[PDB]
Amino acid sequence: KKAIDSRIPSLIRNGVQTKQRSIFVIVGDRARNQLPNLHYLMMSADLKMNKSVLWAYKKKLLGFTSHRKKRENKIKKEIKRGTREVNEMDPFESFISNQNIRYVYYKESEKILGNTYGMCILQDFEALTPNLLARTIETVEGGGIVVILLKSMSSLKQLYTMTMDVHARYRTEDVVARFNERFILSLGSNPNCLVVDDELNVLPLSGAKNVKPLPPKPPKQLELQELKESLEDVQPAGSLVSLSKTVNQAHAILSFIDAISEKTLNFTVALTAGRGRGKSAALGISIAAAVSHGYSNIFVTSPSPENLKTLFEFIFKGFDALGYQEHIDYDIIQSTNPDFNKAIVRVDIKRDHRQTIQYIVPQDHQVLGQAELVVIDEAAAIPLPIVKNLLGPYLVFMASTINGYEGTGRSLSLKLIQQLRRQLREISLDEPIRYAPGDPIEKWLNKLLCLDVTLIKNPRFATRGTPHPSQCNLFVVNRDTLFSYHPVSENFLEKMMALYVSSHYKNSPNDLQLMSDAPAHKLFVLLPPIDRIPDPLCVIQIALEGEISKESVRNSLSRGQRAGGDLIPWLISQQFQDEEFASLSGARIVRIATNPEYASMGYGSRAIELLRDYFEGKFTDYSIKRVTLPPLLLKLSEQPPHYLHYLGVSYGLTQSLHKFWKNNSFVPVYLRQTANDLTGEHTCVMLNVLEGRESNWLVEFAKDFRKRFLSLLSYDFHKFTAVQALSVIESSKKAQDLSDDEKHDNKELTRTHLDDIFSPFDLKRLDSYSNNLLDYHVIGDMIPMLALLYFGDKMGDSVKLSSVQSAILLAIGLQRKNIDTIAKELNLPSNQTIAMFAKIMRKMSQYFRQLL
Amino acid sequence: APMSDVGGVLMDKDAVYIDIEGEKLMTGLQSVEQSIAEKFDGVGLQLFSNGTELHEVA
RNA sequence: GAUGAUUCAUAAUAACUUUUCGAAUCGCAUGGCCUUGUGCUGGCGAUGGUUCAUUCAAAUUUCUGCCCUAUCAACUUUCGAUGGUAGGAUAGUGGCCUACCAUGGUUUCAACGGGUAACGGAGAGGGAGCCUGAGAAACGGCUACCACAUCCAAGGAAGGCAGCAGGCAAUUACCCAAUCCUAAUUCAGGGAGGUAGUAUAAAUAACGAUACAGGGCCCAUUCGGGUCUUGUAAUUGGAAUGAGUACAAUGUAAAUACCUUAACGAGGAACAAUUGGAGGGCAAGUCUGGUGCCAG
RNA sequence: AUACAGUGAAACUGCGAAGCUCAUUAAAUCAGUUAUCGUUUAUUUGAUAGUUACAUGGUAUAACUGUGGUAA
Repeated sequence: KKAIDSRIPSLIRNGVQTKQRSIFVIVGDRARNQLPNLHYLMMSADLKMNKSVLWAYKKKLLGFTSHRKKRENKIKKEIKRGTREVNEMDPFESFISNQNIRYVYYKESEKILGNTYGMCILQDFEALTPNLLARTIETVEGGGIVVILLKSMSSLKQLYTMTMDVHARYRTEDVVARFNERFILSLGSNPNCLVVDDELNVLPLSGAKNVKPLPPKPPKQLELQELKESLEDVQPAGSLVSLSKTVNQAHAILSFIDAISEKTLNFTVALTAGRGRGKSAALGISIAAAVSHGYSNIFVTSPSPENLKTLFEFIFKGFDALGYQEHIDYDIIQSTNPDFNKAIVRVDIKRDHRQTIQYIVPQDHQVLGQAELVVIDEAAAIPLPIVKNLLGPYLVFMASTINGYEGTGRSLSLKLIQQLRRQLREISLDEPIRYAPGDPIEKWLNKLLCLDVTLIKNPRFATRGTPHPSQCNLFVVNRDTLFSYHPVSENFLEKMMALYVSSHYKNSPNDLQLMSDAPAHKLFVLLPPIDRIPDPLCVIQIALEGEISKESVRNSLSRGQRAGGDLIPWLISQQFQDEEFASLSGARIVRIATNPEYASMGYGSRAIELLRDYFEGKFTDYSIKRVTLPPLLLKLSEQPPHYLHYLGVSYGLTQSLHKFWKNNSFVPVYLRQTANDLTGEHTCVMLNVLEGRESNWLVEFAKDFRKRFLSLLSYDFHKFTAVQALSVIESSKKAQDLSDDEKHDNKELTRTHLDDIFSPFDLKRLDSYSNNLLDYHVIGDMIPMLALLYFGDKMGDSVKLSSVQSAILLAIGLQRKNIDTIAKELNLPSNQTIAMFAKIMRKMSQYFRQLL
Repeated sequence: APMSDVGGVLMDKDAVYIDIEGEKLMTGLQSVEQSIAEKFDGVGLQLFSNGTELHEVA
């Protein structure tokens, strides 16, 4: 009978009383045997806590199987053999048998997102990845407990080196694993994290060193019980508000009820919240409210109907609160499509009058003309153009997640709000429904993953003015220092991820791992001129891809697992099959981030320019001790650059970014026909060659791409505007201007070639329409060929046209659009478009006569 | 059974009684005195190669 | 040649066959010869193999074998009923089945039908099909269905318990020894099998001595009469032994038990059986009724 | 024991696996008997086959070694 140190129970009771979470870091091979004893302490503290337990593991369970029959057979064989007594079970076996444990692979964390668990266990520390820490921690219940089992022997040395000195980091014999070495030191900062051994003795590395038992026993509940009591008589509000779990969540329903009561069809209500705050519960309750109110045609849209299972489930609960009864008052229709996995698509309601809730794909906005209410769940995942089409003359409910799932950058939500500034009503849910507000672990998880980091406007720049681009200087960021928690580093780290998240469309939690452990990635920051923590203005992430990475890949195959991939060499290889490009050493700019407020001031363009100079050599050990910290930033001259053959960028093709890269002397090489589902935008790879190195192969790629883009413009790129397509054509043509060599040149059309493509009968048609003796529809056959030669440059110098006319001729020929369609895009009358075109082919008819 | 010991855990008053080179590290870890946050205070980083060590952010 | 009887046994000829079989196997011993080569020639067994007979069985099969019955007189051809010929199936005979052909077969000598103290033959969740073996349409296995029902990460997997034994509650523990049964077998096994577990005759006493007392009893509605060694609610002495306390052997596969048998074991022999009935009597006691001191 | 040679897990071969509960049936159950020249028959018993070889192949794999999937 060994007494536990009083800290372990007191933390558990304090968390239960305050409804706060707690972490326990168990180190030892017998770590599993303590888990039953810890769980007994939770249920003893309060019997109302959820008894379901979440077990997470990578591949194998620690010494047991989750199959009931396999164990009892093993137990029965052991009893029969005489190794074990007939009735003797150890506590660990009894723990697993009686309680409800959910065994989940690390890969399949999407499944556990919805369910609530009282306790979470993470089996393996080495395989911990940021999404798996955000996802699993959120699935515990308030007063619940998270346990990480640091059983791996190598980790124990990593623990030892940290405790003896914070400076030196243990390093085994290319993955450096700073995040996991970064994962440990934050646990010490947390007040509610306690690190323990297999004998239940407290290791002093924990932050929970001075935990004392709180006296026996919240304001938010008081503000909630009074609200529910006041509204009991007011149906349907009373029954529906009763389903509310928090003060803010109830207010969101009331505001939704107000919008439902106002009956204004030009009203948009925006709900913004973090994950787990109860948005889908709020929406489902309100849909029940509108359905009780009298709305007939209720519409629901989301990227997939599967995500709506929570939203529909709470509709039926709100239905239950309102007296709605299945198979009498309403009917449920499930999908017949195997892809949707029997997801609920439509609910038909029959009392009073026939009312319908139905799911519609975001693309199919045409059916919404009869819509009285559309609820857009997870609007962050839908492309911006599509949601714009979904904003019709009807009541709109919009829910967007901030730092939940993939979601979107915060600024993107702000840009959407700026567009709405149609009457706009904004609602925010800040109170979580799962636990007590201000829980240390959520703040701990946010600081570790930097999910809650926010960009801040700095007065200092305003007082001194925006730095002129030439004054700023790019500096290399040492990654070892950045991920070390020295308090200056974190504020420096946060400012980077603040710029990281805001700029680009979509950013996953696992990204914070990627730049940390992977060696090929390097961080560059366009710091302001030196004259306090330096505040970034532009940050660039590079990935070294090419022959340099082969040595790491060969090491990666040696261990038996291949890490990552060289996307550009594979992308260029599959399309064109050039062996040499794979051999060429190159760099990919994974992401370039600039402050949205300071956009268009040229900070991003200069950083690329200075980046280009550094790898060109125009400016010509910081590793930590391996079982005093080196500088946080390193100047360009201080570190030699690696020999590179090209600079590559991969991005969704949009007009703004394409011009940005176009102005930076990059040349496009490939464009994906299949638009990305999340953005509806086509990925483009666009390449730049450095001076002093061969450039012929870029030119050859660019020429093939133009013939690529011209022909494929009809298949799937018809959606692109004619002006956008021209810019892609012209940017590739800049590549020809890069090459002063005349070895490769276009060929003029011959008379023999002309006779084959067009018969003399056609040339009579070409002449007559110029004389106006024909209708336009007759010459329709000619147009696609005419576009191919002109943009293929077969006619040559003789025939030239304006940018507007190139857009017109490009489009009918290759976008394939009708003339009246061109009138709208170019903001020209249809008659003028026809008149301008008639002049275009008059030049061409004159040209063919000249050659003849 | 609250009062009785179930499994290996016995609870009385506010105290709980339970029956129960790597070893060298654990004992060394147990004997650590300073908290991490206290060790955290002492450490300075260099923001630049020749810059002064900045300890706490203002 | 054989039987009562054969196209039976057997032999021969001409062909046929998804033409069979006619030791490329194992243990122990190393003898007799010589032509010294490990040359020739070899002893006892095991496991295999064709056919016949024998044996263990099996399947059809002849004739006989105690109920009342007509208030059960026709039954059978009713998807063969009686028989013939040819074929299919079959270890085989055979309407067992199939094609043609004849209208037959039992019955008042009781056909057919009914009742019965005719306990005086079937399945393994329910129907269908199939597989092995000398022997099964297998309490084995497989497939499709019809339902039951278990688990799961809900992607699938698996079951015959839809059992058994009980109540309106301990079926368990020890063995193949005894008689038998199956096997690469003396030796191994058998919940076959065996062993154990949970109304009848005795005892509670038998025998002496002393002391002290005059009363004991029978019969009689009546009055009374008849008769003699009686009472102890007294003291006292030495013997016998059973239940129990149990050392052993025997017993038995072992063990329990039985039989036998050392030591101890009784005066309140307290080592303390019950059941029912009939009468009393007692207070400074209690209640009730009356004609003292009574009556209930 | 210089093929091995005692014992011997596993695996391949060989042999054998053939009490209960419901219903009920008049010589169709069963008992006695006859025949099988109309028949199958493991096993027991006795008989019975003169019609590269100083020893052929994997046209062969288990057990076994090692690599993995799966909640199982």
